[PDB]
Amino acid sequence: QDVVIIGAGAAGMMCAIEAGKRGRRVLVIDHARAPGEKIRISGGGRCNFTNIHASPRNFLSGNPHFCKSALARYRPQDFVALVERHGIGWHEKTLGQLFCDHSAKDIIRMLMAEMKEAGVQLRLETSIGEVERTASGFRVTTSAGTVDAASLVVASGGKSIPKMGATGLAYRIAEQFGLPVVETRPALVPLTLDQAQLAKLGALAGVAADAEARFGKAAFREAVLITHRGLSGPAILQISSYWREGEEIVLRLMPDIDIASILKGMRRANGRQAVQTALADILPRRLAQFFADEAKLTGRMLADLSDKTIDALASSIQVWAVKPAGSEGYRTAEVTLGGVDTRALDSRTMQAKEVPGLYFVGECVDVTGWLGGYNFQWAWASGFVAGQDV
Amino acid sequence: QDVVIIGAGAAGMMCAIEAGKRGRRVLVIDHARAPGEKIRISGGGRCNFTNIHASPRNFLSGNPHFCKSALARYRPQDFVALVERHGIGWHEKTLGQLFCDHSAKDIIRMLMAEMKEAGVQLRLETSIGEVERTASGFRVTTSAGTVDAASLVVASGGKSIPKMGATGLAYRIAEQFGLPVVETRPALVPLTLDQAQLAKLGALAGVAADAEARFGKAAFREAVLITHRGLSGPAILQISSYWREGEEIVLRLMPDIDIASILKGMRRANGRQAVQTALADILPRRLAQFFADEAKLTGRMLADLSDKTIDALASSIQVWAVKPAGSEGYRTAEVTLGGVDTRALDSRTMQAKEVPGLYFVGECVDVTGWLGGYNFQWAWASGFVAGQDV
Ligand SMILES: Cc1cc2c(cc1C)N(C[C@H](O)[C@H](O)[C@H](O)COP(=O)(O)OP(=O)(O)OC[C@H]1O[C@@H](n3cnc4c(N)ncnc43)[C@H](O)[C@@H]1O)c1[nH]c(=O)[nH]c(=O)c1N2
Ligand SMILES: Cc1cc2c(cc1C)N(C[C@H](O)[C@H](O)[C@H](O)COP(=O)(O)OP(=O)(O)OC[C@H]1O[C@@H](n3cnc4c(N)ncnc43)[C@H](O)[C@@H]1O)c1[nH]c(=O)[nH]c(=O)c1N2
Repeated sequence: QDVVIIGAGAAGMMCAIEAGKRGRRVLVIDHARAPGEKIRISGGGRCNFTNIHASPRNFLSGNPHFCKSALARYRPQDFVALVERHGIGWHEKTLGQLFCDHSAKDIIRMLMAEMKEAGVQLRLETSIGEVERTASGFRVTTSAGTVDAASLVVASGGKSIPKMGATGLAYRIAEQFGLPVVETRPALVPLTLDQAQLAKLGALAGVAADAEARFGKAAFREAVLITHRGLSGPAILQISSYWREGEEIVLRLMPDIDIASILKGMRRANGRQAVQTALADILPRRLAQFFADEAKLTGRMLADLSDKTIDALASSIQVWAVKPAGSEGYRTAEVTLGGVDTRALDSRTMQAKEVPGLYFVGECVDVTGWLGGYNFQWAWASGFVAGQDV
Repeated sequence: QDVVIIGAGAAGMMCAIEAGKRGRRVLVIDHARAPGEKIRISGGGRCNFTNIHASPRNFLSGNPHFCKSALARYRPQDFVALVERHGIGWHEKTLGQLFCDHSAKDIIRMLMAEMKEAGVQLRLETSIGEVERTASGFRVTTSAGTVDAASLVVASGGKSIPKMGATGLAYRIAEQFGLPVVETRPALVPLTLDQAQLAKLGALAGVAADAEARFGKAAFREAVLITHRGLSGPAILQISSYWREGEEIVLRLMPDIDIASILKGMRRANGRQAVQTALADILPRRLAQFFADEAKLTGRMLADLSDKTIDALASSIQVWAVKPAGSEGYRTAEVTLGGVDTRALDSRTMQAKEVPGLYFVGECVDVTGWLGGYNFQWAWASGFVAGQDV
C-alpha cells in the first residue's frame, strides 16, 4: 500500500478519507469486529461529535501550542458541513456541545461511505504482530498476513474502556522507535471516596447538584453526582483531568448564588423556620438534611442563628473540600491523559520528526480535550492534517 | 465660591475632594440631614463599593463608549488604595464584588475626613430653589441664601428610593439648559407578577433558585427569589434593566446542568421512584412538587416516562418563559436607567458641551451599571474626572 493505518476510529477513518481522496491507495486495519466502537457508544449513543468553541485552551498538553495548527485547519464547522452533507440531523445542547439527533451510528455509516467512495480498504478482526522499518518504509505483520507501506499511521486510541478493544499499541510503537511518551492516566473519570466518606454521604446517593468543581486554578460548573462509589457528573469528570491522588478538590454547590446572603434574608423575612427547612428552599431535600446535621443545627430556629454560624453553614456548602480516594480507572474513563510526546511530532503534519513516514494521530497523542466534543474534534483535525500529507 | 456641588453623595463628594485638593474653594449643598444616605444603606449596610471588573461593558448607555475615558482614569484599584489608606477592611465576595468588612459608614466617615482635609465646605438640610446663568458663571438660590460660582456641579443622583431624599433635580436642570434627557426608568428592581401568576406560584413563596434570567441576548446567572409580589433576587434585578413591559424573560433553573440528561440517568439507575421524588433530588422540594404537578406527573413512576415526556418536563424547568406584570418602581429600584444625555457632555470632563462651567456627574447621567459595585465605581470615576477640571 501507499499508506497503512492502524485503528479505524475517529482519527483513523478521517485520515483514511483524506488520503483515499488524494488517490493514495490506503488500507485500514483494526482488531475489532466493527469500526468506531467508541463513536457508537459516545454521547450516550447520540455522539457529541464536536464543540463549536474548540480551540487550544480546551486541551491539555505538554506543549499547549501544538494543537493550534490542526485545529485551525479543520474546524467544527468543517465537520458540521460534512454531517449536513449526509443528511444527519444535529443540534446544540449546552456549552457548545453538538450532538446527532438520531444516533452515533449515522456518523459511522457516513465515514464508512466516505471511505468506500475514497477507495480505501478496510480490514477488521485483524490483529497487529509487528512493525519494522524497511529501506522502503514499513512492514507490518498481522494475523492475516503482511503488508508493506511507505507511510504508517498509528491511530489506535488510548487505554480507556479495555472491554471495547482499547489498547496501548500506540505507546509500544512510539517507544520502539525512540519517541518519548508523556505519562498516561485515566481522565474524564469519576472519582472514588473511601469507606468513611462513603458512610458519611450514605444517604445522599442519587442526589445531583449544580456545582463548581475546583482544583487550584481549574474550575468547571456542571452537575455533581453522589453515588455509592463516590463522585461523578460532568463537573467531576472535567476536574478529574486536573486532579491528582492525595489532593483536594473544592466543591461550590449552587455556584451562582451566595447562600450566606439568602439565609440572612430568610432570617429577617420569616425567622421562625427550622434551619433544614430553610435550606430545603435552596438545595435538594437530602442535601439540606445533610448540611443541617453535620453543622448540628437541625430543628434549630433560623432566627436563633448568629451571623458567624450562618457564614460557617454556607461555607460548608460552598467551600466544600473533598479529598478523593482515587479515580475509577480505565474501565470508566472517557479519555487518556498524556500519550506520545508532541515535541517529537510535526505540528502541521502529525509525522514523527525522527522517523519519516510514521504518523501518530488522535487520542494516542499527548493532546487531551475537556469533555464536550473537544476530543472528537481533535481526532477529526489531526486525522485530517495527516491525511493531507500521508 | 469657585465651585458649587449639588448633592453630597458618592459622585459629589469625590468631585469635592479632587477640587478641594487643587486649592479650589468648594461648597457642597444637600437637602438631607446626612451625606451619603445611599452609601450608608448600600450593600446591605456593608457597601458594595466597587467591582474589580469595572469596564465599559458593565454599563448601559445611549453612547456605550462614553464611560471609557473616566473608567480608565479612575479604576477600582484606585479606590481600594484609598480605602486601605484609611484602614478600612475590605474583601471580595462573588463576581468581582468588593465589600467593606465593617460598615458602609466607614466610607462616609472617610469621604467626610478627606473633604475636611481638602478644605471643602458642606451644607446639609439646605434646599435648592433656582439656578441661573450669570455673566460670571452661576447663581444658586437656596433655603439658606444665595451662592455664586464659576462652576456648578450637578451630583443629585436619580429617582430611586424617594423616601431617602431621591429627586429628579438633575433632569430639571438639564432641560432648563437645553440638554436632552434620555428617558428614565426604575432599574435593578424586582418584577411583579399578576394575580393569576401569583396564585399559580402560590406555594413557592420563599424558594430561592440558582437560575439564568434571560432577555434576548442578555443573561445573568444568580439567585431568583419567588415572593408574594413576584420575582426578585440578583438575577431578576440584573435582567430588569434590559426587560420592558409586555415582554417575556426566560428562566433557566439550575443553569449549569442538563436536567433531561439527569432524569434519564435516574430512570435507568433507579427506575421505580416517583417523578416528584426524582426532581427533589435536583431542586428544592417546593419547586419539585410544583413542576411535577403542572406537568401532571405527580406520583407517576420515573420508568413509565417516555423520552418526549422527560424533555418536556426539563424544558418546563429550564426554558421557563415568564411575562412579568410590571416592575416594583422607584420605591424599590436600586438605580435609574437613562438620565442626562451623554452626547451633550464632555467625556473627559463631565462638562456640558453647550454650557461652560456646568457639570453632570454620577447616576443622574445616562450611564447605568449592572448590579455589583459598578454604579459606585462610575460615581467615583466621573466625580473624579470632574474634580480635575472643575
Ligand atoms: C464512553 C465514551 C464517550 C465519549 C468518549 C469516550 C468514551 C469512552 N469520547 C472520547 C472519544 O471516544 C475519543 O476521544 C476518541 O474515540 C478518540 O479518537 P481515536 O481515533 O483516536 O481513537 P479511537 O477510540 O477512536 O479508535 C481507536 C481504534 O484502534 C483500534 N485498536 C485499538 N487497539 C488496537 C490494536 N492493538 N490493533 C488494532 N487496532 C486496535 C480500536 O478498536 C479502535 O477502533 C468522547 N469524545 C468526544 O469528543 N465527545 C464525546 O461525546 C465522547 N464521548
Ligand atoms: C439600596 C441600594 C443599594 C445599593 C445601591 C442603591 C441602592 C438604592 N447602589 C446604587 C448606588 O447607591 C448609586 O448608584 C449611587 O448612590 C449614585 O451615586 P450619586 O453620587 O450619583 O448619587 P447619590 O445617591 O449618591 O447622591 C445624590 C445626592 O443628592 C442629594 N439630593 C437629591 N436631590 C436633592 C435636591 N433636590 N437638592 C439637594 N440635594 C439633593 C441626595 O440627598 C443625595 O445625597 C449600589 N451601587 C453600587 O455600585 N453598589 C451597591 O452595593 C449599591 N447598593
